[PDB]
Amino acid sequence: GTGFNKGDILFYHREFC
Amino acid sequence: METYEGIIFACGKGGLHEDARKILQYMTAKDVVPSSKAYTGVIEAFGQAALYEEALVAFNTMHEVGSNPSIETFHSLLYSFARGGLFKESEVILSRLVNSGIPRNRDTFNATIEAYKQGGKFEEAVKTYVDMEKSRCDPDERTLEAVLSVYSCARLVDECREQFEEMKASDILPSIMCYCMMLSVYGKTESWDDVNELLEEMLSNRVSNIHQVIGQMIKGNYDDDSNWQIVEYVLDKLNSEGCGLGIRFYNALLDALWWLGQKERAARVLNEATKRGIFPELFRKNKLVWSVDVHRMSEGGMYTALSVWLNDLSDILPQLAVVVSVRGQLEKSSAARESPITRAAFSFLQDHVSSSFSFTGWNGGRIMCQRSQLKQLNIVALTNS
Repeated sequence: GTGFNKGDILFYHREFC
Repeated sequence: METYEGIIFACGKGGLHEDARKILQYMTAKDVVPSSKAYTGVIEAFGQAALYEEALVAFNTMHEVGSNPSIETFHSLLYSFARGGLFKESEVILSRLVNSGIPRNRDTFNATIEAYKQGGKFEEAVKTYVDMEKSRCDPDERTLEAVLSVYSCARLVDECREQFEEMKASDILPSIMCYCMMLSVYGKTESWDDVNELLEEMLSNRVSNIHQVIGQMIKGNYDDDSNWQIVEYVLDKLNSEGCGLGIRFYNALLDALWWLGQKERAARVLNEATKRGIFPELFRKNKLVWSVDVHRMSEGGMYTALSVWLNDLSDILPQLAVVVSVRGQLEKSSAARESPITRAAFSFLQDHVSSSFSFTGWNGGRIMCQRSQLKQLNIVALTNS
């Protein structure tokens, strides 16, 4: 039954502007 | 740790960006997390050679490794941005400081002063001076030197000599600066009597040796092969406090020499400064671009550099000969079009090599000359008064 078959870049690097 | 910081600080003081970069890569290759002081040192090293993008990249990497910025990092950032006239970056960093809550010392105020001075914003410079006096703290010699330079640049003789007589009353042994741009401003209006009356006291200079040597050589008494050696040793001795002081010393000397009729002497001073290490961005020679950078120079320093750049062009072909009048955020705007640096360079080129050096249709702070206009091109007469 139901038991069958076992059931960070890009940051701190932005454009300064 | 100590060795890395010492080497990096020495390179930053001496303007050795390449050595600091090599040390940074070598020490990062050994799984060593850099400290804030070493990062500040490499950032200020990059700013000496006007490599703003590398300094900004290092500053951005500073936060990535967890190294928070310090007061020295901000001081280096403002000084580097002020040397180049990038006042937009100056106010951006000022806003960063104001939102970070760190108090502003004399360094921030005077860095802003010369940032607006190099950018030509005299009115904002004096406004920031009056704001500096409004709040607190006592200006040092650097602040009054910067205001004397900005007064001399903006055709203000009277305030210049007022500040001169006010500052020399403190018994402070007035430096090479004051004398240099005083000769410059007196040569602006052909004040030969004032120039001579300053030189009479200048020549003796019983106290110091540097003033005596420079005062002797400006008049032409040290132009001989044996008599230029004293100037060369004094220049070598002066090349120990750092490129930050060297650039200012050469700027003042070049302005004085150009504005006193000593064009050949100014050219030779610029030539000996180039081999020293000061103004490393001055000249670029390759098959593509033949460039001269003047955004960190004064009006006098620009004219001497342009004079020797034009002469070298006529000797010889690059696809383009360009003049970097304004470098920074101002390029992508019409503000750099009106800037004193840009208009001065354009007028100099217009009256010297006719209508050949045109503007750029894409950049607001560059003077352009295609190879075709180079094909149809001693141009500037360098003489001693």
